[PDB]
Amino acid sequence: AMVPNVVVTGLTLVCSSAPGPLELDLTGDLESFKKQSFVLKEGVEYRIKISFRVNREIVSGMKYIQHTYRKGVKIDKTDYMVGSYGPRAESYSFLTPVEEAPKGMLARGSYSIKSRFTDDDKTDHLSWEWNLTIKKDW
Repeated sequence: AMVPNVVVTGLTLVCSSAPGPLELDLTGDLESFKKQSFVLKEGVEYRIKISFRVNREIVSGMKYIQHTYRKGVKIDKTDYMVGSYGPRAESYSFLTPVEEAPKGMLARGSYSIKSRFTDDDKTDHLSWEWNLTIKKDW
């Protein structure tokens, strides 16, 4: 502090067919997201974008982890290797591969995501929880 070396600042669902913005400001109140949700139309393509800042020194083996739950039941875990980053003025962005929202009536509904940004020292750069609601339409 009071400027940390690593600051995780945002999550964006990058989705060209979405009618509005799908952004979590991660510098604010993280708890607020648990009673909120991003709506995605079933079957649409999107990426998850993590925005973060490195301010003073090199960090190795940065890693993004998402655990997906449905009705409080864990259904999946995915780990994404972000890499080694040096300090820079401009924020960095990490994009996951393109994936598709679930599709079909049985796969619709609400999902919760537990996200974590870490490194090879297992530093908790940020941990947060957010929701996805899969719908027939926007």
